[PDB]
Amino acid sequence: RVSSGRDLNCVPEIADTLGAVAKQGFDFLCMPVFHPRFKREFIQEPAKNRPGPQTRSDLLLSGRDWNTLIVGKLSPWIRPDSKVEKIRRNSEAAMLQELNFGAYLGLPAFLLPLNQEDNTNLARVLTNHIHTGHHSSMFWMRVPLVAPEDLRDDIIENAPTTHTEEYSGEEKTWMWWHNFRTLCDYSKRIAVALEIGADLPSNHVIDRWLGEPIKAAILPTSIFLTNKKGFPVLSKMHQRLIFRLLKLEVQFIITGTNHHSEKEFCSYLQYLEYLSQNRPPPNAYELFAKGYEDYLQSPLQPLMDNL
Amino acid sequence: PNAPACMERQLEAARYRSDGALLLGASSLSGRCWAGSLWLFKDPCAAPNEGFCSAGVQTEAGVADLTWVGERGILVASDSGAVELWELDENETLIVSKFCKYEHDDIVSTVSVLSSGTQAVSGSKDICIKVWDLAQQVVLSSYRAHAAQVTCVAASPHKDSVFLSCSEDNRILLWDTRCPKPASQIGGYLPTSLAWHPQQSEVFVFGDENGTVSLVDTKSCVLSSAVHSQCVTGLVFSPHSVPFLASLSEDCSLAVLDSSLSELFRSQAHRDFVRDATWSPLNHSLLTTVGWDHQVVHHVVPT
Amino acid sequence: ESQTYEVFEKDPIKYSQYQQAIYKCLLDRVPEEEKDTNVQVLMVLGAGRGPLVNASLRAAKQADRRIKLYAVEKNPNAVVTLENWQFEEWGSQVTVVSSDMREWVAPEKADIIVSELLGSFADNELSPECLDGAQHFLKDDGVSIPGEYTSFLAPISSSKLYNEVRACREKDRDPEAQFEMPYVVRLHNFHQLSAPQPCFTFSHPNRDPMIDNNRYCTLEFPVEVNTVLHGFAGYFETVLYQDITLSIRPETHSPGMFSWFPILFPIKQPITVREGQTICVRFWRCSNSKKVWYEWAVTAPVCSAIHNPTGRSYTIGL
Amino acid sequence: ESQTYEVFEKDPIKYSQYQQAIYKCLLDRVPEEEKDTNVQVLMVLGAGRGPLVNASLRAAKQADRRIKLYAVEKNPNAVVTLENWQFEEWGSQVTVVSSDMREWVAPEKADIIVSELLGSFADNELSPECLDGAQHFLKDDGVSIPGEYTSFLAPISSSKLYNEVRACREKDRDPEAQFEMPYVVRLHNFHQLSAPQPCFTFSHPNRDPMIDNNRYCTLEFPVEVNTVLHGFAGYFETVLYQDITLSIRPETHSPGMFSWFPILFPIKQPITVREGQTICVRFWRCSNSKKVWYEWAVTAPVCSAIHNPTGRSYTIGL
Ligand SMILES: O=C(NCc1ccc(F)cc1)[C@@H]1c2ccccc2C(=O)N1Cc1cc2ncccc2[nH]1
Ligand SMILES: O=C(NCc1ccc(F)cc1)[C@@H]1c2ccccc2C(=O)N1Cc1cc2ncccc2[nH]1
Ligand SMILES: CSC[C@H]1O[C@@H](n2cnc3c(N)ncnc32)[C@H](O)[C@@H]1O
Ligand SMILES: CSC[C@H]1O[C@@H](n2cnc3c(N)ncnc32)[C@H](O)[C@@H]1O
Repeated sequence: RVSSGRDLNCVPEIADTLGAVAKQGFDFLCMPVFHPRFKREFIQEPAKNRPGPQTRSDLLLSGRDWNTLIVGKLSPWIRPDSKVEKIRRNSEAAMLQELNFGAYLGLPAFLLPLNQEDNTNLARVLTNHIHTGHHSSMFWMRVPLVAPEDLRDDIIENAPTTHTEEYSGEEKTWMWWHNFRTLCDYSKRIAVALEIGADLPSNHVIDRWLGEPIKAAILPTSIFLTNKKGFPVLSKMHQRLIFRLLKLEVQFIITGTNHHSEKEFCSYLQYLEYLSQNRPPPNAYELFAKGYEDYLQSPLQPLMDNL
Repeated sequence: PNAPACMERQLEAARYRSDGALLLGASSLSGRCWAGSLWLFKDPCAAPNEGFCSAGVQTEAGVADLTWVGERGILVASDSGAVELWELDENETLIVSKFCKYEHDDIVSTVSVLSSGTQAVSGSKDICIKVWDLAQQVVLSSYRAHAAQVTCVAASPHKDSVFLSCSEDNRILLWDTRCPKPASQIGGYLPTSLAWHPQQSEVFVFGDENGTVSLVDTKSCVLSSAVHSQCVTGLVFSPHSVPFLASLSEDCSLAVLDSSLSELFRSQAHRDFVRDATWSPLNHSLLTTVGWDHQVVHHVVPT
Repeated sequence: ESQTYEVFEKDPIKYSQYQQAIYKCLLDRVPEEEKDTNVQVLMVLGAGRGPLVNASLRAAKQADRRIKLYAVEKNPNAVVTLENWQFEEWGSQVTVVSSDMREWVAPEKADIIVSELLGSFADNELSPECLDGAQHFLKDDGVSIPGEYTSFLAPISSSKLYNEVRACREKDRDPEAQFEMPYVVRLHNFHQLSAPQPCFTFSHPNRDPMIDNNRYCTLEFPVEVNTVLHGFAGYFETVLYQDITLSIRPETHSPGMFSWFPILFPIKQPITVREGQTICVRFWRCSNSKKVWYEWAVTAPVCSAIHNPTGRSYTIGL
Repeated sequence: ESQTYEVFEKDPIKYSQYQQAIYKCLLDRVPEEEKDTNVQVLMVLGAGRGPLVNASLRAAKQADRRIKLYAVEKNPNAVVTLENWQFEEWGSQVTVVSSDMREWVAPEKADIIVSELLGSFADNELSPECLDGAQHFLKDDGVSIPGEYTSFLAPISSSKLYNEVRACREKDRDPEAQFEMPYVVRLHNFHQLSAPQPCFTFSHPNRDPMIDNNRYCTLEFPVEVNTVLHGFAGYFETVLYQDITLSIRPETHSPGMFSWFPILFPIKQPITVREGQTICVRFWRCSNSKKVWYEWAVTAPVCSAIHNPTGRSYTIGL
């Protein structure tokens, strides 16, 4: 009933990894195109002239598998907005390389992070890629509900967490998104992969994301509680959020290791399915309207026109 | 030699133990299979030939970082999110997996063993730092103190509760698990490597992304020098009474510095990234480096 | 993209012809007494995901001759495939080069260069320019496969295809740009008004001083019916080696091969043609330091406008 | 055209500065005891109709030093002027070269290279690329005039100029292309919202390995008034030799000089700015093998779209 994917940052064998992911009921797999730790030089010798293949072969999967089942990920070392000019220039070249390889493979989507305020050069490189060649590949911007700095543990002695209600400051991750997509001039290829945290923010911070192009909702395994049976579940706060997200018809991505070790990994997905079945069924309106969501039509003119 | 047929191109780590047996970790960061392996060399000069090894084993995933657990044990920082523990057998020919706990939600990038030897601390790209017990094989504590990927963690040589950590959030945290709030932030460019001073409990050095090597006292005023042109990958002190600091980088060079961070030695031997350095315990003037060019170079340091 | 190379590789007739062409050239260049003394230096110029390299290996094995392969490829995404293959299968016999053939400084001259840079109109992928710039690292007695290729044109009448081109009008460009650019199309609902005639020919290696790839060709097509000319179907033939050829010209079409579809050069306005009248078309191949393009004009029975002047509507990037 | 060179030559302040710059460099490079032993090799790179050559002759005469001139010029129409002048006036001391400086194989290395390849935004005529490609035939201790140049930006509010750009909409292109390209304009009805700040700098000869002319600059402009930002005025300064400079930056403007007008980088949509707020602009200099262009974006107090991505609306031809 629900469309689900699996996020991994470790794939030792691409064929084997998919099989495991598919057996657990997932529809697609978010994974790297180059090894996350395989940092590459493009200017300075001798490392720029590094021999051998730069990544895996496209032949390891079928064209159809790449097209439907794989979602690309930008490498974590790639930081286009670095203060160091060398790292900037390298990350630029690397970002293009990875994006170009994504297009080559014909991936349906590709994940890029929004994990800081300034993503201007990131936007500039992505916009350049979008306006080069032809592709229908989507770009999912990984953006958290709550910034990492704002959900860190209060365990630094000489750096306490902000215990002040900052209305605008708690909405900061939306402003990261807003600026990025404004720079990119509202490209229809750029959408949101909204990362859900352990502690949900205030209601206004969530309402912020109403009317935004949310295509994915990333759920870490860490946010799952455990019931009496000893299987993963979510809070009533998160339940209401998933129920809201199911109306938007987003694709749920599971990320992180199995903290519920005693159980299978399908259990997480089975819970989302459980929620999917257990929702208020569509009324006469929602049943009939199903299909016309945000579909623009010209106002009828029965006087001027003959219906 | 009762081991894998071929080791991986990118050599990630190299460590000497008491007697002088060279430990090697390696990852395949390219090609069909992205796995890792562990190797032992009772003959350091034979490296990195697989036909002349004491021990060798193939791991499930890549090896991001390792270090010696005394004599027998080897603790691994895996890409899988697991921190793996392997133990040499009594003959020291095989390497059997002691434990492998998937607790991190992302690549485990750095690991370090604390003073006691029954405990270790790991840092991961999931922005977490975890304290382990190697006996009970469980996580004692879990700390989300940083706001970005944890780059390096380094245990205090002589204090069990104390360790350093650095991250891409531009923070160097000095820890002490005895405190309610254990972390303490020391006051431009992101820190990439940490190294405690072997003879001074309050002194440590850190390398940054811009290539600068810095000298920091805990109490206080800092000294620094522009050693490399690119990011500093690691810092290792010599076993001398008056230690020499070996610095490695992504500029494909090695530099040995004095106490005042003045350049003594220079080596442009590697053609790829220099990943680790380990001083020979037998001969204190010998230093072994490993890199992604698949070289295991042995340097004669003028001392 | 990957799946563009995939569909090229799915044409076994083409590569069997390349295999046979190389097989024959190896036997001609190396005698029986020099079987194991002489190692021929082959260079695949534009290796892609390596269908030719494989064919070059098969060719050498069926001939029983020694070869040293270079696999030059500019597309870095394809070079990933080559290097993975090279590590796993080929080995050190194949040296994968990640470079432009016009730039690459060769450490050795070639006995044979092999290429697959031909489109539907032969030279529409700038095969002349690329092989001219790779010519320097061919031995003075060296061979090119293909050694020659020719493009053909034929006048067609298709009110369907004319109406199809018309519909390719886009915002923010010339209202008639769509008529001044060729299209790859499986021609179905159309009428070929006259028999195809050769347009442009290229020989490799080129030995004419001041190698000029610019051209101007006048063709006269006898029409024996009344009709409405809407454009010109384009085809091509290529000589790989000697008698080993590939062709999409309908009358000499290679049987089974489905790699190249016909090309279509439209005209802005349809032209009436009476029975007995001759359609006279003029084709230019033009270039500067940055681009190559075609211009064309009908001069009989009535004049058309010159299509695509200065490559305003269509250029091929160098 | 002829009358474009004519109006450049009608600026005596500029060439007197070039004359003085060369005069000083000759005295520094040649001592008094080596007056008639040492003949300095000068090379005017982009000679036009020869205003610099004349200035180089005047400079050598007032310095009383020997020079050997080359006059490199790619424009063949201008080379006609040079050669007529050279035959009638200059003689064999000046060797007129009809070539691109990036291509020309020099038969001798230069002690000084002199150039006039600067526009309103300094590097908007690709002076970096040209002088980089001419760098090889400079002596290891050789000088370039100019030796350095810097571009400056300043935020402006002009509802007139915004409305003027708006009106440059043309058929058959992007409806907002006019906002994604700079304009040379004598700014009159406008308000400079903040003081100019340096954007891009270039040094010749360039001694940084992997000479990269791509750039990315972030500028923060403190605004002390309420206003409506409509674009960014561009200026430039250049160091010819030592203390001899040319400048169109309002605060350091060379008096009398009227060769270069200011440049204007518009924005699609006007941006409100309150007193106390900072205007933050981002400027990129981008390139490939064929083109160079600028991209730009406002990031504070609100974000604009990135203007001219991939040089879609505006490129500078290499
Ligand atoms: O004509 C073409 N192929 C015909 C075809 C057959 C079956 C099918 F299902 C789809 C298309 C291709 C092509 C496809 C699509 C869009 C454009 C083209 C085109 O210029 N081609 C010619 C071509 C093939 C080729 N191979 C190697 C090197 C250079 C090459 N140039
Ligand atoms: O700014 C400009 N001149 C200002 C001006 C002054 C008086 C007048 F009656 C008309 C124009 C010219 C110019 C004119 C017309 C259209 C465009 C431009 C332009 O890019 N310029 C800058 C410029 C001058 C120059 N000289 C040499 C080499 C490179 C140069 N680049
Ligand atoms: C098999 S389709 C033609 C192939 O030749 C490659 N190619 C085209 N021109 C060049 C060139 N100048 N140098 C190297 N490879 C080229 C293309 O990238 C493609 O893989
Ligand atoms: C005086 S305006 C600049 C002059 O330099 C010339 N020029 C610009 N670029 C080059 C080049 N690469 N080689 C030679 N002349 C050039 C132009 O044709 C013009 O006459």
